[PDB]
Amino acid sequence: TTATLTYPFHDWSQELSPRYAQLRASDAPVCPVVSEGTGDPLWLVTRYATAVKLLEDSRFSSEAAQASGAPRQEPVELRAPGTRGDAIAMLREAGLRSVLADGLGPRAVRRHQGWINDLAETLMSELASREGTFDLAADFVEPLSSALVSRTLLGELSADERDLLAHCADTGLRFCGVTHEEQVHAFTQMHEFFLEHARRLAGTPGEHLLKLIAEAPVDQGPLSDEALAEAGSLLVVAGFPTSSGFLCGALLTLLRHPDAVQELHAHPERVPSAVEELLRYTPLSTGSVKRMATEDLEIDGVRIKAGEVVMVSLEAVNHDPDAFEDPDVFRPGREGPMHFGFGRGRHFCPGNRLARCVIEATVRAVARRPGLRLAVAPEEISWHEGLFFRRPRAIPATW
Ligand code: HEM
Ligand SMILES: O=C1N[C@@H](Cc2c[nH]c3ccccc23)C(=O)N2CCC[C@@H]12
Ligand SMILES: O=C1N[C@@H](Cc2c[nH]c3ccccc23)C(=O)N2CCC[C@@H]12
Repeated sequence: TTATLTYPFHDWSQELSPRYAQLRASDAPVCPVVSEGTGDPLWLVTRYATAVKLLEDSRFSSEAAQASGAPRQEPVELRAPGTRGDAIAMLREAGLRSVLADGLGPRAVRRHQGWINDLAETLMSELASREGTFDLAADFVEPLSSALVSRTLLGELSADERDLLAHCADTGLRFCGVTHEEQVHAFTQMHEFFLEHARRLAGTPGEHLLKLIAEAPVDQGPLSDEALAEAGSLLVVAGFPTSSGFLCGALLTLLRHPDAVQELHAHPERVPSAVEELLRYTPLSTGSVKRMATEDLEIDGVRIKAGEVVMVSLEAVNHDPDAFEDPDVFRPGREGPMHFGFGRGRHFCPGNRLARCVIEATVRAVARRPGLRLAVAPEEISWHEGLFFRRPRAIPATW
């Protein structure tokens, strides 16, 4: 341990590291840190106003910060050895410029919102018939996110396939708790799974994104097997632990705020505003979005050299009191500036409409059912240690 902070801050539960607020209030708008996993130098931004400037500046490149050899917070590269790890660009190069936005945008959500809301209701109606303590993680979030992944993303996976992909995601998308080789092997297993099965999965009936990608028109040649497999890996890493982690976290927020839930029960028209406040208030990533300077530049007076990587903690910015009065209060009626739960600028979450859809269905399922409560104190919830995307092991609950 030295005088420069190592990153990340080990805040694996919903309790955000106090270090973020300390850095926000310091005199440095951009703070040098060192990656615990690699020893690489990095910059860290925690103020909302600085983050807006960073994430809207085209001279900072997200893709450059994903390339092999970039200074990085993650201990192992987020790609199988020998692969590009460049899924969005490979789809763009094949001529599939829009298929991601097409399969996740408003028209796609209109196709899926019915069964998603019906399934949220079916799952919660089943819990309403249960005795004693039930687990919202295993018996609500798991089946709902599994259906999302199968029906909207990958196709009809078997339970063995789903468990394999979920294990790969949890093992690879981690700062600690597993060996280096275990993490590299997780990325290899996932890629080889999609080299073997992506064509078959894209051919199963439905409208899942993997099928849309495999069946889409292309400029020049047919989409390569490597590219389709890279698409499968992207959909897993971007859609699976994010959705499962966020839905678990959002449930915990709701259970810890019964007054807010009672309000949503009385005023269902307020549910969309509650979804937005959950995206601000509920922490998800334990790391940061990041961008590489493509040329020497200045941000809030701090000189960044070409090739250096600047991180923004979305959690830190979402809890910035310069942007959100009483930032650590869950306040669905809040009328603050735009939150950072989906990022900002060019790379704003392309799945944001689908995520909002599933979050809303979950909030409505809870709000319609008075009496749901956490069965244990929030400090007794057990958290998976080191995941990029926070997730509790279980959410014990009763009526
Ligand atoms: C509540 C759930 C989710 C949250 C909170 C979330 C959040 C985010 C955020 C903050 C980013 C920006 C990363 C950056 O700026 O570097 C992002 C990007 C992305 N998200 Fe979402 N996401 C969620 C669900 C999903 C789902 C279900 C999909 C389905 C495919 C998805 C697909 C993507 C992709 C492909 C990107 C990368 C965009 C790029 O790098 O240009 N996300 N997400
Ligand atoms: O599409 C990308 N975008 C960014 C951010 C990101 C979005 N979702 C992620 C999930 C895990 C890690 C990073 C991200 C990224 O770092 N990428 C590495 C793997 C996917 C690729
Ligand atoms: O934890 C991470 N977060 C994403 C960005 C992100 C922040 N919040 C998110 C929410 C959903 C998806 C991506 C993000 C990322 O780029 N990473 C590189 C290595 C660690 C990993």
